[PDB]
Amino acid sequence: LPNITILATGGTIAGGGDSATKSNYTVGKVGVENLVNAVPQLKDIANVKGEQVVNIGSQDMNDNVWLTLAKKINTDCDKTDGFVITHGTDTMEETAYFLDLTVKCDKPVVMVGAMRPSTSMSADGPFNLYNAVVTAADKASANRGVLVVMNDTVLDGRDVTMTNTTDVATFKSVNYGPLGYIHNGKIDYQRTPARKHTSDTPFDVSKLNELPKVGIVYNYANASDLPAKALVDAGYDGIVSAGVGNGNLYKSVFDTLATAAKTGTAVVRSSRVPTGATTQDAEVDDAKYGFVASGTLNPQKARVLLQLALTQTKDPQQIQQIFNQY
Amino acid sequence: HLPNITILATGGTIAGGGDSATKSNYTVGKVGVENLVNAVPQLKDIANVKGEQVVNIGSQDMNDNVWLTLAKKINTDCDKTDGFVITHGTDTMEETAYFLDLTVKCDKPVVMVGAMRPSTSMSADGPFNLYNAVVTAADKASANRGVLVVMNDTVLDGRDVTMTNTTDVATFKSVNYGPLGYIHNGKIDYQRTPARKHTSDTPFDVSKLNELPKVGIVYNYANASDLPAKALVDAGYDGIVSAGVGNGNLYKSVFDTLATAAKTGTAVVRSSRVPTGATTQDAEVDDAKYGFVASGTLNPQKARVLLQLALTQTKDPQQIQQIFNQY
Amino acid sequence: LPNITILATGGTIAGGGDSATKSNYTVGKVGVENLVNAVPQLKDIANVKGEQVVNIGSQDMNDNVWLTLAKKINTDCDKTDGFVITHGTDTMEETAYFLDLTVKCDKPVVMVGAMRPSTSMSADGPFNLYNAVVTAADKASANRGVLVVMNDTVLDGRDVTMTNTTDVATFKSVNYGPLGYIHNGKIDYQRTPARKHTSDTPFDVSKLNELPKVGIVYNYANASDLPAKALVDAGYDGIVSAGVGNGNLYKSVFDTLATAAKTGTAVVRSSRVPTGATTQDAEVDDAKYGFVASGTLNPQKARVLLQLALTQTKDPQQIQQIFNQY
Amino acid sequence: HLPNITILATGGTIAGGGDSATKSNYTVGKVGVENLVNAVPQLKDIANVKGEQVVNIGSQDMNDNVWLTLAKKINTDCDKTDGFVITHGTDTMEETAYFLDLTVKCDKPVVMVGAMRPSTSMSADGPFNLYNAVVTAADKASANRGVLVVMNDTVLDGRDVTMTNTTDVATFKSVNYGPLGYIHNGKIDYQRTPARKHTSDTPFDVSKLNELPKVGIVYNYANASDLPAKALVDAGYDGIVSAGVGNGNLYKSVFDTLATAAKTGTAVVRSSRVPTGATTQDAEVDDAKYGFVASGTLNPQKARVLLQLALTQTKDPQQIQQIFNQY
Repeated sequence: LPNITILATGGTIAGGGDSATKSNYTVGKVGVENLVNAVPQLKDIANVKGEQVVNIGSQDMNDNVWLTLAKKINTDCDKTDGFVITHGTDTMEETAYFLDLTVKCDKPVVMVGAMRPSTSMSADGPFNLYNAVVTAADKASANRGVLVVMNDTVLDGRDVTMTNTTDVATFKSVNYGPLGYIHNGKIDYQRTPARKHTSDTPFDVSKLNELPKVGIVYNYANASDLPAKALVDAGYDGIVSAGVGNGNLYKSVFDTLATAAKTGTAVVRSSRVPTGATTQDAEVDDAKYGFVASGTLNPQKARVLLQLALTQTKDPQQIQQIFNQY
Repeated sequence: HLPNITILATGGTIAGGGDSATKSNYTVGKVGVENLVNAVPQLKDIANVKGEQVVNIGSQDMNDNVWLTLAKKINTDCDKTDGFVITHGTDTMEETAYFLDLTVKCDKPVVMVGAMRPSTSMSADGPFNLYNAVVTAADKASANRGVLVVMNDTVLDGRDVTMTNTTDVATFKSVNYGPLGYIHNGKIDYQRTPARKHTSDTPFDVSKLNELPKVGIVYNYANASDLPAKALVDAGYDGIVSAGVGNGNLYKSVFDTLATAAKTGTAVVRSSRVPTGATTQDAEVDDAKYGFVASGTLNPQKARVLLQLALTQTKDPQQIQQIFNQY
Repeated sequence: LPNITILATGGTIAGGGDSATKSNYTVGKVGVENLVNAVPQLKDIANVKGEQVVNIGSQDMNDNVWLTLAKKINTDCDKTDGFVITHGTDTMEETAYFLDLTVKCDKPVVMVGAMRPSTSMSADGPFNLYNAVVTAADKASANRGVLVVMNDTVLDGRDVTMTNTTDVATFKSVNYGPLGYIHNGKIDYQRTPARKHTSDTPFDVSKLNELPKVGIVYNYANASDLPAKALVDAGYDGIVSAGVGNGNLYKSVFDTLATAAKTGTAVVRSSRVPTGATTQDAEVDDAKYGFVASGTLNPQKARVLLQLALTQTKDPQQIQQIFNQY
Repeated sequence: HLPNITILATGGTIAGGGDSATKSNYTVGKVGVENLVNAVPQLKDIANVKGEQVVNIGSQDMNDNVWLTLAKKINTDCDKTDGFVITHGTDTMEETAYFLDLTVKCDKPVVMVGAMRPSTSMSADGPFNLYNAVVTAADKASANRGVLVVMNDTVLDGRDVTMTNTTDVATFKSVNYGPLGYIHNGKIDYQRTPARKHTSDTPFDVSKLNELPKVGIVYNYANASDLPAKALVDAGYDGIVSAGVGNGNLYKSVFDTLATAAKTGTAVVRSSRVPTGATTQDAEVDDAKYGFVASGTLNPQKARVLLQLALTQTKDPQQIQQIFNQY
């Protein structure tokens, strides 16, 4: 049996309600030890070692946790055959993409969560954990980048996102589809992500204890410029725009971000629309404003890649080339 | 013997052009309503069409003043026509549609339409979209359904309709509760109507209003700044909508700022950046303890529309939560 | 607390394998009392009684069980406040539509199953059954036709279909959307079906012991006319065509069906395409041939309505009017 | 300095038309490949296009003869051109695409295209679909991805592509594993390629083949007749595909007819009427005991293509299962 390390961070998968009958819950109260021997069947497919990194709801995920995870994985790579990270669902898709760019281990790294409390009727977390361990154990999972395993599906860390606030089936790679499906402890892989990931990216966080400051502003009818201005006034390194339609900006936001970009703030146009690329060549002259188009990266994904691009360059053309390769 | 249909034009890519039929480049102010209407001569087989230019903007620059002008016009002119079609940019068409759905007192058909391809592009979607919009507005079965959006041969209620994709001609969907009807051969089979209260069944009356309460939206993500939320509180915003993570959760620092603002009277609505599903009561956030409101299926930009209108009526969070359960 | 009757028919919800972590299972050997006390929380929301009607896999569902179920619901309507029917997934969409057309009882009738057997890790059956009893107990559920409740969702019996072979979230109302979502035992209903159902249909099976014979033929490139001919030779009352695209037929199948319709066989054009109407006024002049256009009914749903239509009329124009109203 | 691109025309609504732009009615494959081309002058900006008419039929009448003809012509003319577009009806485009995906030995781009609206209708999709199909066939990056379908600005692999909606312009989706890339402003960002073996990586050779093994499809449902199954068996079909219920299950009487056929030599594949997901092994059916093959993600019309070609190599059920695990 392969050795698999579980790195725990908290989440609904470690968290419970007063009741199985009721929807209410508190996040990340169970330790990884307790999580693992609640699924005795993991012992049939791996030798599982648990380590607790942090124990938070993922709605409070942060750069320090990210840097701890990436360095822990890169250091401990030769000690184990694969990793599974137990994590809250709310921001699993951001951590997954961060790790997808910063992990240099080409062994399987699999993230997993639960949409129901571990005390709830028909709790999803047990079988999710089991399938995550199946994926991390499968020799075919290597060299695919950092993965998310939810609802019997293996999803790439770059495309995966949430489709629904509560559904057990919420995690989907909404633009390019999944990599494979898990049935009876076996995976039929038919896809791998063509974007460069893991050991094929320049991003190296081994000596970083903080990341560039990147905030996200929303566009909508009558949008205030005050959020954008607040990030500019604090000296943020970059701003991501959650654009309306194909990455478009409300006029007051457009003005503020055009000004910021002139003074060297990196600006990435993404979209609040859940699927499709924010393209070049549409209504915005990105060349002229010094903006970057996010492509299929949603706002929170574009934040991950922009924070990391800014560790290598402040140059908008070079950042755009980063957004075309990773 | 054909219905009288008014077109209220606001601009949008439907009225927009670039220099090549086969390059994506375009701008939005290009074609007036007269020229828009005359380019689809098949309209005169189904309706007597009159066109009025209300504004001419990209809907990325839609704003409270345009909403108020459109509601008051539709309400004032209800008796002069059999139905209304509004040409509009796609980017914020879902927000305008919900604003009209809550403030229009006319129960004749109001249908919104736009185009995901410019008028000059090969296989331009705007002509057939506008034709189907006029079909919808002329169908007496369209009445009493609220304000509608018609795109890609589908009839969508103004509450649930939203964009699913940045560029796809099929992007407009009612992602939580489905469409009202599909259009085939100029006929509609309706199998649904929205249960939530709309148009003449709301208390929202903008007839005397010249501005709306100030509501901002803040995004949640890992390591989110509280600076956007703090800037809105410092500017005296009447309400703030949180685009939460998962089931409407907030990053700790955002949470701390909004819990403080709610104590001082700021209306706070928790919604979700996740494109489908309710932001529910009775999950991780004790809304009754902080004075917060859960948005239900209303996404952040929709939640903004209803909160602005709620704040014309009340400042009490229990009353705003009741509005969010009924409209 | 309301009185809820569980009419059990078998299915995966009552199905079991040899391991929590192997996909193998069988149906048809586990009784309703086992399901009811796998969900002790039911006692918090209802006074439940279980009756075993049959114990089958729904792949073997048939006209006799349909007739049994409609009669029993219609007969026992006064004895309870609502019904839940436990049922296999595979043909749940057929039974739900039959009962939507034939039940005259004014109380909630809710169907439920499970995509994982009762023995699996993270079995979906217990919370589905709890949510189905919440649904049947909800006064707001009345007057909405026969319902299916799967994965925290209330689906109408006409539109509901399977979208995926294995996904717990497979059940969707793919053309018109769900009626309501369930969270913390509460439903927010925002829709009701416009098509006529239950006590508003002329279908009455109270004394029928069989149903007219209606079979389904599939269309594809180089399709054999031998399936269609085998139904015609056997004197079938009706044939449903799973059409290509918008209800189209391969030349040989069309010829066999145009002939059958001239002898008085009823022919409904439906589509193998899983969403969208088979329309009138496309490539097939239905009036010229004596054919009926299924609208949004998929082939197996079209068979349900065609069987019931033939209990009243053999007339093509009258059958089309039934396909326009139910 | 432009690629040479060959258009092979087969008919389909992308060629012919209704009496009207306003009305839904139409007749299929009445325009020659030549109308098609001249109808899109911008093709000359991106390629040197030459058209040949192979057949001129509605794709609801696609057949084994057209498949053989197409595969042989593409394998013959591979050396003469830089890539192929095939204009085809929508209705069975997904079966011809998998067929060519398994039989074409040319690793130059082969892209299939159609139109969900008649050539004569308002906002016809056929022109820009054809532009995009030519863009795909011209893009050096499209080589070695197997046979493609290009519809609604999306590049789809031949194996997974299928119809999702009877009439929507956006009906074509790779419903299990997603598209290979999206087309904007005439450029494609490929992020995927299919891992299943195709074109020159398959043993299927139709070059000397004037017919295919007989494979029929049977439908399952509540109270399913065994008479369709019995009929194909009586006619000594080489293969039967079951469109099963749920995860490839069969009605008792169909099960028993197909069990009996498999024990005497007939190749039996369980597929599913359910539009997504695999028909798996190790569910309710002991496939090894009955001599059945599980179709995986192949829907019944797709499973028929693969079973016919497998039967040109082998009759052995464990060998057909190996082909169903590999292509």
